[PDB]
Amino acid sequence: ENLMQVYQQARLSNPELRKSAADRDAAFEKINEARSPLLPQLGLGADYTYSNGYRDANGINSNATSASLQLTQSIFDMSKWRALTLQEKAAGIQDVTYQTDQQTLILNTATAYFNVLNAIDVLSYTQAQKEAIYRQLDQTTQRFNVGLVAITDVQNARAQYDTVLANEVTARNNLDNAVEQLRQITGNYYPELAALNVENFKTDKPQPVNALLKEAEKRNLSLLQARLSQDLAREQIRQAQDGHLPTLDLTASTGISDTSYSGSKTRGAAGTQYDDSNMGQNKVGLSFSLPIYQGGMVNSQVKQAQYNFVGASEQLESAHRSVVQTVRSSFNNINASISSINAYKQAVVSAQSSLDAMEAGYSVGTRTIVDVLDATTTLYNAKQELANARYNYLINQLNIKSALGTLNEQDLLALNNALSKPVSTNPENVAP
Amino acid sequence: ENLMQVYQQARLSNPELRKSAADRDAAFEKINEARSPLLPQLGLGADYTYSNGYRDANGINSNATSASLQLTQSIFDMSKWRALTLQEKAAGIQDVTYQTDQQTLILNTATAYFNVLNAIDVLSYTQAQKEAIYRQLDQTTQRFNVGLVAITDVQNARAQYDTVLANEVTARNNLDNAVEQLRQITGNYYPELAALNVENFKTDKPQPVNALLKEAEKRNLSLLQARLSQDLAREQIRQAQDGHLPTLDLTASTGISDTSYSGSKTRGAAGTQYDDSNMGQNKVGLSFSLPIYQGGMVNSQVKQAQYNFVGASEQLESAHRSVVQTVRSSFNNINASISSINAYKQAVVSAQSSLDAMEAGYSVGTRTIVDVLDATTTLYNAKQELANARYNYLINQLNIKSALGTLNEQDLLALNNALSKPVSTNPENVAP
Amino acid sequence: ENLMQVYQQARLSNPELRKSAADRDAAFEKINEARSPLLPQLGLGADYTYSNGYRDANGINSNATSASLQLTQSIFDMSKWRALTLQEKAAGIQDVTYQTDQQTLILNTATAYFNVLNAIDVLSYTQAQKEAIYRQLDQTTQRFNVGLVAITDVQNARAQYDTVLANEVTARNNLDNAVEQLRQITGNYYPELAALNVENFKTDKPQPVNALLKEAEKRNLSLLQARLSQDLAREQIRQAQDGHLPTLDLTASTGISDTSYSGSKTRGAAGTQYDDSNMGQNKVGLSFSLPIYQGGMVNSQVKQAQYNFVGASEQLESAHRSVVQTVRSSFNNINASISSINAYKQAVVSAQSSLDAMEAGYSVGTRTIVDVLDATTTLYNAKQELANARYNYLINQLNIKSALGTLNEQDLLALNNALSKPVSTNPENVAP
Amino acid sequence: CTTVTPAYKDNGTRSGPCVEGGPDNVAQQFYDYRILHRSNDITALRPYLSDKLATLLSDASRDNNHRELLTNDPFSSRTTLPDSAHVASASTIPNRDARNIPLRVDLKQGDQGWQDEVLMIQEGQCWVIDDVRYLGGSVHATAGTLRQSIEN
Amino acid sequence: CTTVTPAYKDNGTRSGPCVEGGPDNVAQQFYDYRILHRSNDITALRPYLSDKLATLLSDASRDNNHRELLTNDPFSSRTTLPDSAHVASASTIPNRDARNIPLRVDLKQGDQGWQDEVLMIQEGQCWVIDDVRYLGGSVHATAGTLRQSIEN
Amino acid sequence: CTTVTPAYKDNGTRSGPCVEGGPDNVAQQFYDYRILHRSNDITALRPYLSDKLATLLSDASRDNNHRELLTNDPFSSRTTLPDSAHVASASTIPNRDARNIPLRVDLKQGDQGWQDEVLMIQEGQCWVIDDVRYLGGSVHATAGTLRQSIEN
Repeated sequence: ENLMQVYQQARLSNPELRKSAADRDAAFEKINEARSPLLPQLGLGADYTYSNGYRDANGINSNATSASLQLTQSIFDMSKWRALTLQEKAAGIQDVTYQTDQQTLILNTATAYFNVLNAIDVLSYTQAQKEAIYRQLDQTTQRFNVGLVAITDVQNARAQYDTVLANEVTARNNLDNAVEQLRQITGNYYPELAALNVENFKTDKPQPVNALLKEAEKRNLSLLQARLSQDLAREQIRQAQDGHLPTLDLTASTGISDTSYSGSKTRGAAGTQYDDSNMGQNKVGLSFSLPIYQGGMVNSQVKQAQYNFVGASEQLESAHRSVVQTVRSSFNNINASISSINAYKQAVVSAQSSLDAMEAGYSVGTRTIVDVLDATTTLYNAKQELANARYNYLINQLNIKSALGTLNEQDLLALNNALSKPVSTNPENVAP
Repeated sequence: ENLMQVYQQARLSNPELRKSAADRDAAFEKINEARSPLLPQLGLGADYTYSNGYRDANGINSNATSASLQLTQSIFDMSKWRALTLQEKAAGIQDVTYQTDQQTLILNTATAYFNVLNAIDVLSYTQAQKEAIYRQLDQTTQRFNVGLVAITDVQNARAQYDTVLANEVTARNNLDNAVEQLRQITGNYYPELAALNVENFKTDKPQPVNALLKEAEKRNLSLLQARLSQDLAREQIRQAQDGHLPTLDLTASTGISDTSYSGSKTRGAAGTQYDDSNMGQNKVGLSFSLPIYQGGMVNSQVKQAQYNFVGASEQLESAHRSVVQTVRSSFNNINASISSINAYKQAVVSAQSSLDAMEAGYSVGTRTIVDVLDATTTLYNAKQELANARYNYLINQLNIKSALGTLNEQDLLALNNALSKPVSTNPENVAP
Repeated sequence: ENLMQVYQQARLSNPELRKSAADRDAAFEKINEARSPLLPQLGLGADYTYSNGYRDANGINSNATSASLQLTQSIFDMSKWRALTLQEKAAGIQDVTYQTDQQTLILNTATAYFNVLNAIDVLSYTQAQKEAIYRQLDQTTQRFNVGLVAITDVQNARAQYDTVLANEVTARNNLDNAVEQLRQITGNYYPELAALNVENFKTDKPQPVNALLKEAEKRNLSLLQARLSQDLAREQIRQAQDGHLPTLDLTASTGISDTSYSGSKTRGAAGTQYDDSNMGQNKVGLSFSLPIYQGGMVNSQVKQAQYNFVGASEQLESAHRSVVQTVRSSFNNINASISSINAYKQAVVSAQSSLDAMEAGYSVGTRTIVDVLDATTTLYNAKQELANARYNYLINQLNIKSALGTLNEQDLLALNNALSKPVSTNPENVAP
Repeated sequence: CTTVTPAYKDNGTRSGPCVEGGPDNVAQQFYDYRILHRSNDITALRPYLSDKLATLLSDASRDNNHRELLTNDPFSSRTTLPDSAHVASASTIPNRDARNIPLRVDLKQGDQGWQDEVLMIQEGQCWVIDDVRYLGGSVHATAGTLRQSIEN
Repeated sequence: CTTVTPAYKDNGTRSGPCVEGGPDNVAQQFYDYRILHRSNDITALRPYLSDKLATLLSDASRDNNHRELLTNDPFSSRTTLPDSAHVASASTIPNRDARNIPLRVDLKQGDQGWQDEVLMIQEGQCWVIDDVRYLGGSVHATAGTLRQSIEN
Repeated sequence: CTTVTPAYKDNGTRSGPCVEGGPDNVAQQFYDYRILHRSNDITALRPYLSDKLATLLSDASRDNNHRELLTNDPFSSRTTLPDSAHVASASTIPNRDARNIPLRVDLKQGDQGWQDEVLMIQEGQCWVIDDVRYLGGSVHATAGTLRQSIEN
């Protein structure tokens, strides 16, 4: 399993991008609900009411049952259109947030993948350190048994051996935790991963910070989100200001009513004013409403919206400054990493020379096995440091590409050419 | 003052748990407000209106005073029942949050209590180092006075002494800040705590990670909260779908009215059509309402609720993965802590052997007082490291118990058996 | 450019205090909207409706056009006054938040200003170290070429030189990042900054912690904000309890109506009951409404408000405890800073004495150039540490001033008297 | 009217046969199959395991270490099959951006209930069951979920 | 109608006697007692002071270090007793999950005011005084609250 | 009726002359002047440049390094002057606590358009131009904003 397959699996089963996608879908679906008031509304409603007279209308009772089908529809109301536009802009900013989440997922899976290799190298170094320290302790015990040193030296050697045993346990647990983090981020267990290739790995100079700034000015996700938020704030100003405008609706209604009268007074000489009525009305009409002075209300709302727009502009400026600073820092990090890579490579060469010196002396007869074991420990430490620096450089490339807002799986595909050989991640298998 | 009494005092007076309890009580009280609309609603309302005619109704004036007592009650509206169920589920999740707050309070008080002891040990070691360094500086000054070394050695010794003095001041301030944090947690000042017992302290192997995972599956608080949130999301889907159904209400009213007429046209030959009326009604009625197509509205709301449910399911899956990772990490943490304890114990033994050798050499005549002072300093450092490791092991046991969502004072009772010897906390009393 | 001008420029153009100022202004402006319902509300509305009869009213059609002007005004409604008071208190707490933002801006600009000087000192030390290490490597290469050491020593020296080169690159990037952070805070590029003056710098013991606590109790911003929040919670209790009171409104209206009848049965023997009417009404009236039992409603809301008040009181107590702990910590921090300043000064003196010894030995003829180069490197390291400690002491003084809530530019004026000599901040200038 | 655009593109790569669809529908069908045939054999359940529960169960059976787990019951918290099952309700699923949907199933033996929980994933174009987490007191054996029980 | 079960169980362990109850009520009673008499003694104020203020003030009196503070006015920000007091209202306390209730009592001497602050705690079943925060300009002496003033 | 008191006090120190005011208004008059006279000279544009773009541009011209940038166009993302300009509206600015207002200016040449962006700052009592950030594809030259293009 290399980085490409790991990321392909992670993109599928990861319960952090699915939630953002669902939130995006809900925000996009809200457009229909925002547009719903514009569409015609209609309903049906029936009722039945019995009334009993009192005082002057003594002995008068009525029973009226009504059923009305109503259909209302607006004609000119800018508030609904403004709300629809606001919902559209909110959906856009939510989509921008989802894109940002995708970029963070890519970065997270890359970092979690490289942590496992770093832990593997650390454990491999710790195993050699343990072997060398155990041989040193055995040497000290032999010298004491023959008799050349005091008991304090033996106690110190045993203390150092116990310390290295604890360090080995800590490194093993670190590897286990790294594998568990990878499983948490991918929802799968990986028993073997692709490791770095020494020959295929080359470090290239980054493009000038001027081009980086030029691309990040117009392609960064945070800047686009801030600009869209400012546009939404302006639309909010306009929607709040639209409270001065009048409104106009049209209604239609078909109503059927059935009324019956009873009581002592009705059962008399009323003749025509007290009779059961079977009424039917197909009411159709318009309605116009123009609000006038309502205290502060709309004026205060406009002032508040203007202040909110000012705040949004300040947020946009702050976002631009932060983006510029982030781009500059991420550009400097790459050069720092290149220098660190060169230094660690030279240190590895020196450690190899020292190990060869110890081996030659041991073969000739001027050295012991403990010396070559310590040289091997130092060489392993240098190798681990160099590998960690290389992984840091590879991560810094992705950080540079993410600062510009142009991170996608093509970068991972390009990076995948440096991972060639498989290595197991079982702590017992790598170091029994 | 051992751990149990400190925890009891902290539970009694802590302005972080009281706010959580108040929020829980408010959430539980909201059930009554949510259920109130189901209960009958009655009111009383009176008014008086004077009307003056115009145009065709010239010289016509009326004065009408009305007073009505109304009582309305919803017969069938399941939206209110769904809201009541939603409020109940919210109260349940708030209670789960309160339980989590209790657990974190226990963890915090234990951490602070052990931090104070760690600070005490560090201060003791620092003052031992101060004594050794002062004796070394005096030795160097004497050697210069008789004349055996250059002035640079004296300057270096004075620099070491000043650095040690600054370190002592820093350690004293650290102890003071630890006591201040304990007071902040518990709202009380403790000039006396209980120290660890070395004879009664033993390290026991933890149970297999499989049993821990089995318990944490069904017993963890975060998982229960996520499951309850998903259930609430399902209830929200049902509440959104409830909008399709019709509604039915029952109304009753008792009203009195008194109307009088005056004006030029009133004082005419109307006879029976323009007179003062003392009218009274006892109305009882039923109302039924069936909403029909309203644009998207309810359909879009149902889709939004379904998307929210999908998001809640994603949250539940993420919570489960995080819980599993946390339990595994804590198990590995305690496993490493055991080995750290063993290594530090061996280091303490070696340091004691070195100190005994130095003391024997000083007694015989081959060593000076500075050597045994440095040996005592090293022994004190080893003792402090071992004690800190023991406190870390106890806190890791508490973390193991907390990750399964089964933390309570019964674990503090078990920890209390290892705290026997009282110790003062005043910096001057323990460190003159 | 000293600290005062930097702070003035930062206060002028900082896109994080303007946002808070705009938010505070909006909160203050919302008072008008809150008071708006109290003021009279008047409007104008017209409509036109055509009705067609059915069933018993067969062949009856009507056309009615109405136009009304309405003016309503609440005579007694305590809820609006309660809302106005609530808005006022919210504006007050927002103003307190703005003051806190001003204080944190002052602190941030001070820290970012001192970071640049620290970076300059580190870069100078690294340049000296690079010179010394390069000379050592050249000496080793000369020794090998003549033939005195094995190749392993040459490899080790080259490795150390490469490590020093990487360290120099890192220090240069750190200085660049510090300058970029200053630019982000202040929105300007500063190519020259006033440096610390050692003649005018002195350390003074602060006032006793009792006086600090006495001032901070009645002057801290967080405590005032918490107290105002508790008062707002009490006002919320009263506003929720105000639901029992009745309400009184005054209404006036002037309306005209034109109605016409036609269709069939109108053109009959009705005579006057079926005729076009031009009605005009000048209505004036009152409206009294007294709510009665509504299920739980108001009682449950009152209980909820009381629970919220309890929570606010707990928050106030927690804030007081945190403030006390912060003041104590700051006092101890400044004491430790002075104690560390003394030790670093002594270390600088010792390093200077060692360098003078090395230089005298080199002049006489007992030492090489590499020894005096290493002595200069050590002296530079000590100088950098002392300067960093001095900057930390100044920042601690500012922190103590801020903990009392009395931070303003007058303290920056006092700090400015210790910054006399300007230094360029170009990495190429200070270290080609 | 507008229609939402699914965030994901494929969400697929399904190998074995699978049932029509519906998360609650698929879980109820699985439990009905379990109750109807009292064999609880793995190979007849293949259209219900996803792509990895099948191979994990096959390798566990061939490993000769989990015989007691497999014989009693692998898919429930109790060694004996239940009497009735009621799978929780999920009211449809829009588009195709939905995986990891767990449902709390309520199983009833003779006047007993355990309320287990099953995971469900899309993995292609249908809905499929995975994991199962033994959410009941007196757990059958091993630990936690079935995958945690049979994983190495 | 349902009720809310209190989160806590005991919230007690009270030793000395106390006034009936009511935070604002108890504060008003304390400030009425302090003005009705003009002695400002400690032993007769035990029902109001809770459990730690009483012993702390007794030890402070026995210490003979805070005589000047204990004489003039330990419970107020001014060395002289006020002409009138008005304790901020608190409309009842539901159930028993409520401690640390701070109140800003408004005191008034001759054409002056300081608006000090006091604390209410339950400690059993009554309400009792704590701290007193000295929230007036030109405070009496020492520092901050009474406890910070007299603690060692 | 009440009024809001501005949080700031000075927001000033303007040296050079400046136009009446209005952020969108000033940004529109700047483009109107630039199209009206096809010279595009920095000496007569001083009322629009704020206080630092003026000196920065003067020193860039005197530096003899940015001849190509200063020749074609320094204020737009395209090497040639636009055909029409439209400044994004801002419905007035209350009080004086407002600087750093960015406006997305929509330029249109022959059947094209790139939608640059400018900055409005107060610096005294009026509104003046700043930055200009080249928010369009196929950027003219250098990098990002004009200030980053001409800074050292």
